[PDB]
Amino acid sequence: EVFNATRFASVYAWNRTRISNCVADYSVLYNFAPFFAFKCYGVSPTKLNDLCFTNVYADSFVIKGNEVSQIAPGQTGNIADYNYKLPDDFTGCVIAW
Amino acid sequence: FKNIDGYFKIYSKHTPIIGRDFPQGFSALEPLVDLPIGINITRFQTLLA
Amino acid sequence: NSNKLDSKHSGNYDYWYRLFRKSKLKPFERDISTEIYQAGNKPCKGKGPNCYFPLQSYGFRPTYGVGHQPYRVVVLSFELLHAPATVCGPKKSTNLVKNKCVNFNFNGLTGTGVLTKSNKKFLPFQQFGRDIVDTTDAVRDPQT
Amino acid sequence: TTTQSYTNSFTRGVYYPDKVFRSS
Ligand SMILES: *[C@@H]1O[C@H](CO)[C@@H](O)[C@H](O)[C@H]1NC(C)=O
Ligand SMILES: *[C@@H]1O[C@H](CO)[C@@H](O)[C@H](O)[C@H]1NC(C)=O
Ligand SMILES: *[C@@H]1O[C@H](CO)[C@@H](O)[C@H](O)[C@H]1NC(C)=O
Repeated sequence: EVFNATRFASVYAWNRTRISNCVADYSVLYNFAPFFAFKCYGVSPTKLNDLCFTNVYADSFVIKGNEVSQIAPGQTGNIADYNYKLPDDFTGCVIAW
Repeated sequence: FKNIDGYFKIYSKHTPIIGRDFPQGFSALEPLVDLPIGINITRFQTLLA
Repeated sequence: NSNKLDSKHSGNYDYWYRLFRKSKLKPFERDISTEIYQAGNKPCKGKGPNCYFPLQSYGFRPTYGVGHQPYRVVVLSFELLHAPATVCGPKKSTNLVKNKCVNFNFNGLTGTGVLTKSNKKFLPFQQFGRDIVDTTDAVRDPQT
Repeated sequence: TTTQSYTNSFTRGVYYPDKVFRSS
């Protein structure tokens, strides 16, 4: 439901769906879309279904190709400093399709 | 040979035995060297003369 | 903490660390390799989707947290076993006395007893010695 | 080129596990 909406809010409305009392089924995360950026920094993208979390935050954005690579810890630009800043100590994964 | 927690071991004993083949009489096996390699080993080949 | 060797202006990401290994690491085994980590299904000889580089940069850039500073950690592995020693500390060289009840600290093995020349057959690699029941019985003189 | 003949190990391959002297 969060990866198949119709009006994913852009960078000015980070549009977060908080995750609790869920099941972390990441098979959909793999088979869904051909993908273009699947960078994981703090958590492995395969050794993660064995980890249990308290809450998970997913922010759905709409940007261009350059901004897709721009979204990264410790980065500057029109989207990494003025609209949405990624923390340096961020542990998680990014999805871009 | 073995490399448990590194430490390659070579135990040796030389005897000009009857010489038919791999014999049957028991023999002890004295160590020669003990070197703590601390590397990873998986295969085994040999050089010739 | 080593802030004066692993930090510099404008950042420093020289160091590296692994998070993607095909299995758990056995003790004291190095797995240094730049083999691209493809979980996926496809071969992925190169980079890209679901087939990523196994090791990431630690990102030890100056200071961004007390729990995130550049700590230098070194581990010292001793082997306290019955084997010929190589490293010691301060040494006293009191001359050996036999046929007398003495306290001995032979090569780290401490104890009390009486010593005498024996007629055993220690092989040059044998150091400690024992008796029937697993106790230090005869220690060959490392000097003479 | 070498052969790959199979033989029985019989009783063999026992070394000294440690550097500790023993008798009887
Ligand atoms: C979104 O859902 C509809 C029906 O629920 C489905 O037909 C469509 O394929 C879905 N979108 C994607 C990208 O799978
Ligand atoms: C050593 O290599 C084998 C295969 O080459 C591998 O299975 C094992 O995990 C490695 N161990 C270490 C400590 O590198
Ligand atoms: C000094 O050490 C060497 C090393 O074996 C040996 O000659 C002996 O243990 C010592 N020399 C003496 C006590 O004169």
